[PDB]
Amino acid sequence: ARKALIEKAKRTPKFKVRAYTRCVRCGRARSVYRFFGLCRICLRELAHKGQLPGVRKASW
Amino acid sequence: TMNITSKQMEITPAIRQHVADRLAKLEKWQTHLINPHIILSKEPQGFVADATINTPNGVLVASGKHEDMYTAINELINKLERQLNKLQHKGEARRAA
Amino acid sequence: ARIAGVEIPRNKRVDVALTYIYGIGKARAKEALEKTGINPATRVKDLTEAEVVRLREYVENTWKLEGELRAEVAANIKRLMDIGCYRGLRHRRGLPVRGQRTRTNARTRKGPRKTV
Amino acid sequence: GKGDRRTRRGKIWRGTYGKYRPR
Amino acid sequence: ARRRRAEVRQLQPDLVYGDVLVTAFINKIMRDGKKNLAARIFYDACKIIQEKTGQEPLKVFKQAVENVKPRMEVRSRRVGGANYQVPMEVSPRRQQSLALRWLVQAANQRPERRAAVRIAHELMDAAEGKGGAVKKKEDVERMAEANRAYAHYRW
Amino acid sequence: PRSLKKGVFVDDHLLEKVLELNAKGEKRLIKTWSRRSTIVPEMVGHTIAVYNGKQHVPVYITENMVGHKLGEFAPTRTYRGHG
Amino acid sequence: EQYYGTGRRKEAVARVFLRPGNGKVTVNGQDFNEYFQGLVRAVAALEPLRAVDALGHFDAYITVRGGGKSGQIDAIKLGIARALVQYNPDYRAKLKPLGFLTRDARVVERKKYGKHKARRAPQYSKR
Amino acid sequence: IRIKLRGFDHKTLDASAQKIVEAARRSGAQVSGPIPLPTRVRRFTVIRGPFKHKDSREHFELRTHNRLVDIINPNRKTIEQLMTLDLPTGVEIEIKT
RNA sequence: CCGGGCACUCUAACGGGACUGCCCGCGAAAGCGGGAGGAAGGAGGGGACGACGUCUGGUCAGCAUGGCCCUUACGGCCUGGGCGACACACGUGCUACAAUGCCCACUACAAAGCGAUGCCACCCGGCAACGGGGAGCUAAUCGCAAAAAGGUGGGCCCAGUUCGGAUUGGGGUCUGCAACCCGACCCCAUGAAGCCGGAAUCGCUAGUAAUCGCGGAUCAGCCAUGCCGCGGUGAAUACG
Ligand SMILES: [Mg+2]
Ligand SMILES: [Mg+2]
Ligand SMILES: [Mg+2]
Ligand SMILES: [Mg+2]
Ligand SMILES: [Mg+2]
Ligand SMILES: [Mg+2]
Ligand SMILES: [Mg+2]
Ligand SMILES: [Mg+2]
Ligand SMILES: [Mg+2]
Ligand SMILES: [Mg+2]
Ligand SMILES: [Mg+2]
Ligand SMILES: [Mg+2]
Ligand SMILES: [Mg+2]
Ligand SMILES: [Mg+2]
Ligand SMILES: [Mg+2]
Ligand SMILES: [Mg+2]
Ligand SMILES: [Mg+2]
Ligand SMILES: [Mg+2]
Ligand SMILES: [Mg+2]
Ligand SMILES: [Mg+2]
Ligand SMILES: [Mg+2]
Ligand SMILES: [Mg+2]
Ligand SMILES: [Mg+2]
Ligand SMILES: [Mg+2]
Ligand SMILES: [Mg+2]
Ligand SMILES: [Mg+2]
Ligand SMILES: [Mg+2]
Ligand SMILES: [Mg+2]
Ligand SMILES: [Mg+2]
Ligand SMILES: [Mg+2]
Ligand SMILES: [Mg+2]
Ligand SMILES: [Mg+2]
Ligand SMILES: [Mg+2]
Ligand SMILES: [Mg+2]
Ligand SMILES: [Mg+2]
Ligand SMILES: [Mg+2]
Ligand SMILES: [Mg+2]
Ligand SMILES: [Mg+2]
Ligand SMILES: [Mg+2]
Ligand SMILES: [Mg+2]
Ligand SMILES: [Mg+2]
Ligand SMILES: [Zn+2]
Repeated sequence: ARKALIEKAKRTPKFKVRAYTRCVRCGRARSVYRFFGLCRICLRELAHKGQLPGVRKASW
Repeated sequence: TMNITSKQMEITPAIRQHVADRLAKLEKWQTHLINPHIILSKEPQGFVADATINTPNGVLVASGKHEDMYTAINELINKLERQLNKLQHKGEARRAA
Repeated sequence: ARIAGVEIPRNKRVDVALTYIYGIGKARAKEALEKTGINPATRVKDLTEAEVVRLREYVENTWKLEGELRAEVAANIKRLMDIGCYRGLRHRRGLPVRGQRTRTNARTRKGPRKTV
Repeated sequence: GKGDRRTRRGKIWRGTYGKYRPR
Repeated sequence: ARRRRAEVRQLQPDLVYGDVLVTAFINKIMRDGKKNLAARIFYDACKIIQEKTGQEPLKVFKQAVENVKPRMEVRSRRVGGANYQVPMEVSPRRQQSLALRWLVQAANQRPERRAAVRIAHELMDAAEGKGGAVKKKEDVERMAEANRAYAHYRW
Repeated sequence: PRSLKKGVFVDDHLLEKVLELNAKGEKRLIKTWSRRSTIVPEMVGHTIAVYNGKQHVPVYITENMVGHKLGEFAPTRTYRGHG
Repeated sequence: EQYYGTGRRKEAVARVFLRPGNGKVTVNGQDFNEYFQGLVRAVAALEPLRAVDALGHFDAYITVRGGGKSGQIDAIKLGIARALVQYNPDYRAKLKPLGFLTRDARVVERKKYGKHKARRAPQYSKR
Repeated sequence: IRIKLRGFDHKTLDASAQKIVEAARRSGAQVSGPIPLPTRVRRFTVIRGPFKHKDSREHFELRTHNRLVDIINPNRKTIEQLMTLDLPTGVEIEIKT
């Protein structure tokens, strides 16, 4: 049960609470950042390829 | 006390008692068996019986495998005995000046 | 059995002493001494007898205490245990009541560990 | 100490306010 | 450690007597980095030994320090199949460390209620020949004399 | 507990079948999944079946169980002890 | 006329202004002894001029920002040691050997993932 | 007469703040130099691994750099060659008064 | 605060700076020890960075994908329950057992972040959580904001206590369609165990450990005492 779950998260819900975020890239339900709309795994995948504008590896 | 984990596998309370009775061979050496932990598992060729035990003189870690689950259990105790008897007597070697 | 049925300690201040009563905490200690105009820092050994029954009177007439309070708390636990609601079940078994996990801890409600 | 709600230090620990830690 | 002998940190002298040894004692009093508290306890004690003994606190402090310094100690070394408590001399660095350590520890064993009081009285008794601090220095010395026979095992 | 500014919550679909029974000479047995609904006084005297996830439990409402929820009286976990 | 140094320590930055005078010292709109009232470490903030005898010879205008009291205090020590050298170049010797001229680089080490603090490691059962 | 510039890369941001300062400077008259506002840092810390391994992370940042310029003596002669402003893609300009 | 200014602090982009370069000495050499200068000295402190490979290590449940298996069901929607159970057992943590402490009142000193059905000044109601008004801020401007330890003053007087704050009764707040199972917070009352912990065992070499608070992601709310960060105060010791 994932594809139906990916579609049911898009569908506006019968109540405002039932809304939750998924990963727009892989459908992952957990650890979804709202800034990117991505999960932690896709966040690191796109950032490593340079396809996140501005996002760079941070060291200090 | 002694803990038993059946990873990705179901066992009975009888099986768990056999394990406790088999680990009881280690009581021979009259040393504290501190939080002993057995892990029974199932691999494509047979069963694996893991164990981690701490004693006042060191730790015991050993893994036993065999098609028959009880044999893998027994092979584990054999490997654990040889380690315990090494922990209990290795210090006696360097005794003479 | 001075006030109120509890022989509160002398040697100690009045606000501190009145806490040694079922139903009176730090909060209600401030309320009793203001409403009767008693220095809250006076030792019980130093209360003028006029002050005592002045303090005694207000305390016993205002709030439920000791036995009446305890009978009431019990009566509420009793009615919960009679009407068969979920909280009542938790009091029936001696298990915790406010949703806490019971897989570990809960030693206050369960008591010291029973071996197996 | 920090685990006591009815004190200042307890309300600091929880990040809350009230009669024992006003704002 | 394995590679080199470590370097002994230099302490800053203390802004009330200029002594580095006074500083080291403050640090040993310190708990949870509360140095302001730690300094106040020593100076408060410094006044108390003034009130009860009319002479220089600093003098009282350094005399009690010398009294608790262990000159010899036992240090275990297993030989064959027995642990032999070998008698070794204490380096001046280690003497100082053990004295200040035992001074505080024996002080906080006292029954007196305020830390500044416990620190004061222990230093007064240790300036003389009394106190559980001096007892420790003497016990350690006694046990090293007890085992003078194993003094050839030294390293 | 629920804010007093808000109302005493009943799922409205349970409240309705209460009054139609009241206004006609009740009672029929009420089956419901409204564990969240409060036991308002109009319910006093009825017997209502509460779903606990498995069974609808017949719960006879009395006078002293009013400021409560229906779930409190159809507990969900079967437990009889250990050993 | 007026003399200035820049003093920094941990997260504190102190700007100090040395004008000649009887000795009065003010830190951020307060007297010295009032700002550090009840702090034993304060007197160390005036040590550079006690080393070049300018103890009562100067008044002190001092601002302070960031960090905490003791960091601010050590910042002062560098600041007024900075000012005395521009006040007189030969003040370096008999002030530099007292270390008062160097800037203390020791600062908070960053928290790292996997640890509880900079280095404090989580507890585990190797057994 | 205010212009503020925001960008994710500071190399393009500074170049795009020079080609504005330079622009209306000679174009008459006064230009208050490019002032670097403090940078807003937006941090991202994730577990390197797709499954467990909780104690291994990788840090990412997304820095939103900021610049301010005051074209002090406006003169609508300047308010023209600024309409055709060849600024790179990474930066965003705001114009207020 | 205005006039005025960019000195200073700062903010943030670009540079310079440290190389055993200089000196003394050992050395064939590479280097080593000591010295000066210097903000910094011998990788200056920390970060990012992890070789050929190992563990038939981990993940078909993030994703991808070979092959096998299901096809009014091993697919899909809902409501309710469960994932929170509790004779027990282990791992990680929080708060403690008190006077270097606890409480109350007054008074200081940060950093990094976040913030337009967001952050909320200030006023009013409520003991309070909070509620009603309402300004400001597309935010170096307005706001979260008070930092806490500390400092000052006062109380407590060694007691299971003015230590500790578990457990439970009662009364409220708020989010949310909905807080029974199963939310956080406030208020009254209750006030447990615990008097420093057996065998055993963990961390840490300097701005470290210890201790003190602050922020963020996730997020309606929150079971965070978690995690990733931030600064305050600030040790002990290393013979080997
Ligand atoms: Mg299904
Ligand atoms: Mg799929
Ligand atoms: Mg949600
Ligand atoms: Mg989500
Ligand atoms: Mg088991
Ligand atoms: Mg055998
Ligand atoms: Mg009481
Ligand atoms: Mg709960
Ligand atoms: Mg604490
Ligand atoms: Mg308390
Ligand atoms: Mg000690
Ligand atoms: Mg001792
Ligand atoms: Mg800085
Ligand atoms: Mg002073
Ligand atoms: Mg820190
Ligand atoms: Mg681990
Ligand atoms: Mg962890
Ligand atoms: Mg300039
Ligand atoms: Mg060298
Ligand atoms: Mg490299
Ligand atoms: Mg897959
Ligand atoms: Mg597959
Ligand atoms: Mg095929
Ligand atoms: Mg559903
Ligand atoms: Mg559920
Ligand atoms: Mg779970
Ligand atoms: Mg539960
Ligand atoms: Mg068991
Ligand atoms: Mg925890
Ligand atoms: Mg702790
Ligand atoms: Mg006691
Ligand atoms: Mg008690
Ligand atoms: Mg007891
Ligand atoms: Mg108490
Ligand atoms: Mg309640
Ligand atoms: Mg709930
Ligand atoms: Mg302690
Ligand atoms: Mg031991
Ligand atoms: Mg190291
Ligand atoms: Mg926090
Ligand atoms: Mg939230
Ligand atoms: Zn994803």
